Amino acid sequence: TKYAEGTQPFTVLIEGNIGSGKTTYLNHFEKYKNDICLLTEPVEKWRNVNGVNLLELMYKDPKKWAMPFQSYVTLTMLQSHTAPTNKKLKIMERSIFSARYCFVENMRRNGSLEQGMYNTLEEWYKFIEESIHVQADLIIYLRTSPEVAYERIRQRARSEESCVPLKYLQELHELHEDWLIHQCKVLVLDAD
Amino acid sequence: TKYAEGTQPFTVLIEGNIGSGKTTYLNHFEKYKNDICLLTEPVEKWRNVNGVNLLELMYKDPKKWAMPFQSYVTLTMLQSHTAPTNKKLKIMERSIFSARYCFVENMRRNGSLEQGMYNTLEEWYKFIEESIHVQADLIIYLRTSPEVAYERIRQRARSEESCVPLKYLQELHELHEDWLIHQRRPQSCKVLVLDAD
Repeated sequence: TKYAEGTQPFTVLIEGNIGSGKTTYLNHFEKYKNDICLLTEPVEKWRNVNGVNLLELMYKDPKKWAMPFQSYVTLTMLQSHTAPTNKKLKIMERSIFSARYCFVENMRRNGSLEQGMYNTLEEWYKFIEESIHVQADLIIYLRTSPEVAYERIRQRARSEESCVPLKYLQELHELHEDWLIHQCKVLVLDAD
Repeated sequence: TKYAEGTQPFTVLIEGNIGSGKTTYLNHFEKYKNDICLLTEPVEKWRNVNGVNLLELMYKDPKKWAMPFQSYVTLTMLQSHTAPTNKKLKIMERSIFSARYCFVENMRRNGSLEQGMYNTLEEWYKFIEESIHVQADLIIYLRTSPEVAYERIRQRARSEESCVPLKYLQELHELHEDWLIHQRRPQSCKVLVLDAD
């Protein structure tokens, strides 16, 4: 009855903080393209929504753009979670779950999302749950300490997500921990 | 393959401008409750989103709340469009289509929705189209002139849409007309026009 239900192979979700080495980790699977459906985070979609860079606007003016940005993230995630494939294995960077439990909940906490906007997103999440199939068979948590994550971010000659405070990575770290450690199967890796 | 696909009976959508007499029209069908699934516009949901009145915030500060508001409307409409029922006939006040083609498009035009937010809603609409079955068998257009509607609005008790200016009702009228008469928009399903004078 749910959309995409029974159309998806064994699926693995790569979860981790900003700067936990997810892009790096996923580069290793690229030789296996032909047997593995391999979906990196759709940052490029977020940067170019018919010309508008949602990601930037979100980092620039969070109180105006958090709602639209997260709405869109959620869409692009669903678009991945549901994309048809012939391959026997599917691997995604992040998921609708990280969006809901980490990033959105964090924007609510530090006050960038007003309660009214948050609730709108949350009613959607509830409705998505009932109407779309999001296949999820195993999560690989690339665990790290906020401090180690900060390093990388700044090492990387880089761009958007680039300009985040440590307190923010701390807050995100804790949310990932609440979701992944303190309570499908979770495989924790030390990415230090 | 789409959600709710083949779970829905013959569906009628009541479209019309603000103040076109939809609420009045739909009161006539209330004696038939037992045979007819009857879904009025979920304004009460929009007024109480865990305490927050999106509808008000939207009319007070459109540039901040248009995006969240419409996103929510779209959700509630889908909730109606897909709600299970045993009845042989389903009747909705407005639809996801009026939301997309009239109200959202109008908020883009008068600049309350930024291009960026508009685009987000639009990408959703496209994805909704592909994944969630929206049953629609006949639309009943309660057609009126902006002036008659503006007047009907003025006679009623106050809150919310009351201070919608006539120019706004004009803009909305034309968008409904484009959609349901001039048929400038991608819709299938017969249209039955009624003179709501």
